[PDB]
Amino acid sequence: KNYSVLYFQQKVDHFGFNTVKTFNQRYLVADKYWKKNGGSILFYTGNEGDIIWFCNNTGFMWDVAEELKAMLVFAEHRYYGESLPFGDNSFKDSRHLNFLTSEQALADFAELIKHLKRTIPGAENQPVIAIGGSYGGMLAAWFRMKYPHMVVGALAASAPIWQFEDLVPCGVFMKIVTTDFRKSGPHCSESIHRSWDAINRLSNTGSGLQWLTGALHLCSPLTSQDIQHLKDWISETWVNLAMVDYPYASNFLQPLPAWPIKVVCQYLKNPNVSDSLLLQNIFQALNVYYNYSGQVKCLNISESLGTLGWSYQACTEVVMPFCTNGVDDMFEPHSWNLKELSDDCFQQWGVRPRPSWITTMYGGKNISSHTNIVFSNGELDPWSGGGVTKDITDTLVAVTISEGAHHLDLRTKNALDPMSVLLARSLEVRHMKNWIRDFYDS
Amino acid sequence: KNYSVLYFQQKVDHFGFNTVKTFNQRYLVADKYWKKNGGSILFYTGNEGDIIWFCNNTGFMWDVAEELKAMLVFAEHRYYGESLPFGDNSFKDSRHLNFLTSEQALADFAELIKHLKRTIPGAENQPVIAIGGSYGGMLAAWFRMKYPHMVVGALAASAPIWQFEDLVPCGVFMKIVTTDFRKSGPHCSESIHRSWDAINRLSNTGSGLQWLTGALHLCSPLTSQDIQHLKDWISETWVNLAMVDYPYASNFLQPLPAWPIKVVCQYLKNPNVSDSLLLQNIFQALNVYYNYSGQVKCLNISESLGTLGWSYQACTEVVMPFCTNGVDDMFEPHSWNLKELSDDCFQQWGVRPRPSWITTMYGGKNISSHTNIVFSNGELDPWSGGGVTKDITDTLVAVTISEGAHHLDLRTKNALDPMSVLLARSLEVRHMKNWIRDFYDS
Ligand SMILES: *[C@@H]1O[C@H](CO)[C@@H](O[C@@H]2O[C@H](CO)[C@@H](O)[C@H](O)[C@H]2NC(C)=O)[C@H](O)[C@H]1NC(C)=O
Ligand SMILES: *[C@@H]1O[C@H](CO)[C@@H](O[C@@H]2O[C@H](CO)[C@@H](O)[C@H](O)[C@H]2NC(C)=O)[C@H](O)[C@H]1NC(C)=O
Ligand SMILES: *[C@@H]1O[C@H](CO)[C@@H](O)[C@H](O)[C@H]1NC(C)=O
Ligand SMILES: *[C@@H]1O[C@H](CO)[C@@H](O)[C@H](O)[C@H]1NC(C)=O
Ligand SMILES: *[C@@H]1O[C@H](CO)[C@@H](O)[C@H](O)[C@H]1NC(C)=O
Ligand SMILES: *[C@@H]1O[C@H](CO)[C@@H](O)[C@H](O)[C@H]1NC(C)=O
Ligand SMILES: *[C@@H]1O[C@H](CO)[C@@H](O)[C@H](O)[C@H]1NC(C)=O
Ligand SMILES: *[C@@H]1O[C@H](CO)[C@@H](O)[C@H](O)[C@H]1NC(C)=O
Ligand SMILES: *[C@@H]1O[C@H](CO)[C@@H](O)[C@H](O)[C@H]1NC(C)=O
Ligand SMILES: *[C@@H]1O[C@H](CO)[C@@H](O)[C@H](O)[C@H]1NC(C)=O
Repeated sequence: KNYSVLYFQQKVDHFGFNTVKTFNQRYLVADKYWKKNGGSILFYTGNEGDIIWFCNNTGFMWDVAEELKAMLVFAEHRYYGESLPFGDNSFKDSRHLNFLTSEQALADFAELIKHLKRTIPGAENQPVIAIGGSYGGMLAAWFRMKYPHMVVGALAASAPIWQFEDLVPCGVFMKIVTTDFRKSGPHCSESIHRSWDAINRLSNTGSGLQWLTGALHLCSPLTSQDIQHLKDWISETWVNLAMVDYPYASNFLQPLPAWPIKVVCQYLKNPNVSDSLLLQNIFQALNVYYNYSGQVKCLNISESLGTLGWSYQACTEVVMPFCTNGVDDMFEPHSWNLKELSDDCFQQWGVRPRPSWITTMYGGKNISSHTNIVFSNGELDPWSGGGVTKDITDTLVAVTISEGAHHLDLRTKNALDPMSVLLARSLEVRHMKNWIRDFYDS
Repeated sequence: KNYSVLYFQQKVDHFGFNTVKTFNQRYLVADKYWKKNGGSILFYTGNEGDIIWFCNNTGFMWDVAEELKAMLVFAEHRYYGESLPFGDNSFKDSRHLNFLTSEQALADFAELIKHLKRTIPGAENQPVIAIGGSYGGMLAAWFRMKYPHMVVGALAASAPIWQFEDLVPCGVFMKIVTTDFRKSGPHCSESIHRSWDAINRLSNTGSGLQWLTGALHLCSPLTSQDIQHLKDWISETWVNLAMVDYPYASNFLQPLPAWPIKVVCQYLKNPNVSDSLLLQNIFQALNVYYNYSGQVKCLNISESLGTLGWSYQACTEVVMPFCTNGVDDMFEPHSWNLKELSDDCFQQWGVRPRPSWITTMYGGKNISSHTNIVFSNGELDPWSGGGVTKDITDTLVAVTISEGAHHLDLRTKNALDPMSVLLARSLEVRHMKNWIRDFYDS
């Protein structure tokens, strides 16, 4: 429904006394259904984008507001949306971006909760539950781990809190992406697997380069220096699809039908095919993701401040090891190269990744002492490879959604939602209301 | 006995990527009694001074090493001893002192534990227990709260983790100091209480100012501009004595006998006294603290890098509210003035205190979710006013030492140790071995 757009003055640096500069962090408040009379606060720990986007898309929060008689708070992450510490200069240099860390964001969330309990009459002694998806989920989980005095519990939806170092294998994500295509149709993964070598052949002559350009209906003519970028963009497509493999039609990044992988896997399916015919089928598949509603005239393989911030973060703290092997996946082999990644990070930002940091700060797998965190994960979501899929304790629990892609549980109810989601969404509220009840009884 | 002096390269900034500068943090290792064969690591979270000083004085650690078959680690706090990030320049400006926070110190401790488990063969899968006294105690407790993946538990000895904001009354510390003198002899507190007004009278004339100088055997002649400093120094004496009111003779800051308050309270005791005679008795009392072994010719009321660092910290994060009222204490009234304190901090360092910070970071009183922390406190220790004196849970436990001044429990055994200490020191090991056992059985 409707909310109020609010601003709160925040220190730029919570970890140092030298800078005294402030900035306004944007946040949203939805108060209908909230009962001052023994209710609760559902706090979304904002991630890598505009807070309105997360507000507009986390349906489960609005869907569960009345039942939990809650106030909804959506807190924007510093350096995203309108919550820029140095305004336009925020991405200027390594000096200006120094304050973009997960610790600074968690510290903003504590200051903001402090402010709401102080400001809103009735809030002062109410329980607050942290909710988040993807990095927002990692943030929500870490917020209960470090600030248990601020939040009673956390719902960490598709939060890959273990996608680091040697915790999980670098192959897993792409292995799951492959599994999605294989289980979505006969000879689908096999078709994609064979496609790379076929693109490589055609990349050899200028005539083949011209043919490829037309077959794929590209905007610009392919040169031989473009071939690695072309394959990267196609790989990026299959990846995207695995995260958006929803039980119903959707318009998140692109207009897409129900079970989009099943729809693309229809164009592949025939094994007895020529390399020329195989790439025509590949196009048809690309066409469903990029042009499902006649949206484009040609496919442009080339492709902002939200990606800039994420890039900085991926270059500093959030260093997730990724690789493909062509054996456990349908992709060409690519190893995880920390050294190479480090040098590109220094070139763009003038900073170097700390690949062990997150593990030293947030604990890695060693988190048994914590309580009240429900980790939900979809079976289709490649991100589940780096998440928690089995219960750590009676209070640190895992919830799997078979037929669930990237955090389906946080979406607005559809009709097409399998039992696995509704059943999980209910287990979520079950746990949330057990945290509120336990808080009020102490 | 004997230890090894070691150094470990540490990042200057753990909370930012802009600075890449490093420094060597000093640490000590005692390995006799340590069994690679299912033992433990007793880690002292270094506080506001030289690590050797803490090593030389935390007897309980060496006394319990064999029983817990442990390696002793003494980690120096950044900006103290030889662990200076910018060497001689470390205290230069507000820019250079930016990195002196409790979070940075806790982050150094995590990096150092990581290094020992990586470096020392056998350490890798052993349990580590954080030990600390005073601020070291606050640090040890906070280290289990934030890094439970690094330490199994903590022994927080005389750690005033609640000496902030409105958590406790600003009067408490000085109320306890008063109680120590009152219970240590008839008319002792009454004598000190009356002394202030008597010093004020004599401060009026130059003849009285001269008399006072001789009666107190001062080094420099008292002027009227010195009177507030004189009273401050005498107040500082009674304070010191309450923290060092030990059951046996000691030479920590000054050569002192057993129960030094009882010894000073002998010189007061007579109520039926003149103001002139009262100040002669006050001197006799000052004489036991400053000259018990003929150490000085005169008492110098005027009085370093360890105080500088502590001053910075007390000006930034560790902002503990203090006051005297003359009703619940034996002192002249002085209110807690945050505004005044803030301006003096800006004048000396160019920084302003954040009086609510520690509470937002470490949780204040709201710490029930944490586990395995034993808070010991002495009954005489004025610092116990801001500490934990009753059990929060079965695992967050309080231990009181009647006849115990400032962290008596951490000292080397004497013979003169009351049952209350030995009984508490044993309950400490009881809990410590329950954390090691539980770790090994999982
Ligand atoms: C995107 O989808 C639409 C419709 O499927 C395509 O638009 C067609 O354009 C062709 C040639 O330019 C015309 O003959 C027709 O007007 C369109 N067909 C239909 C059925 O509407 C468009 O070319 C698609 N594919 C790509 C790669 O852009
Ligand atoms: C500190 O203690 C000693 C001993 O109690 C004092 O030294 C005395 O000095 C006086 C005068 O200067 C001499 O007559 C004697 O040599 C000392 N007496 C004894 C018993 O040794 C000293 O003055 C004390 N008090 C102060 C305030 O300094
Ligand atoms: C949010 O959705 C509303 C309508 O539901 C729309 O006006 C707006 O464009 C959306 N904003 C974002 C950032 O998605
Ligand atoms: C591929 O070819 C062979 C024989 O020509 C056949 O046995 C098999 O069923 C074929 N499959 C498809 C999907 O065409
Ligand atoms: C492709 O997309 C980018 C990104 O906005 C744009 O700047 C570029 O000019 C585009 N070219 C074509 C032919 O679509
Ligand atoms: C942390 O967990 C891991 C694997 O989950 C285990 O092997 C390890 O030894 C645990 N704890 C410590 C303190 O080393
Ligand atoms: C530590 O004690 C030893 C002897 O036990 C001594 O040589 C040294 O002066 C002491 N150092 C400190 C800093 O107290
Ligand atoms: C103080 O004086 C009175 C009478 O002169 C007496 O009752 C009381 O015991 C005295 N106490 C001391 C310690 O001199
Ligand atoms: C008093 O102590 C200080 C601190 O070291 C010193 O600088 C000063 O000159 C001293 N004066 C006397 C008379 O003791
Ligand atoms: C924190 O503890 C205090 C006093 O110890 C209590 O009144 C308070 O409401 C507690 N928790 C919250 C979340 O407000």
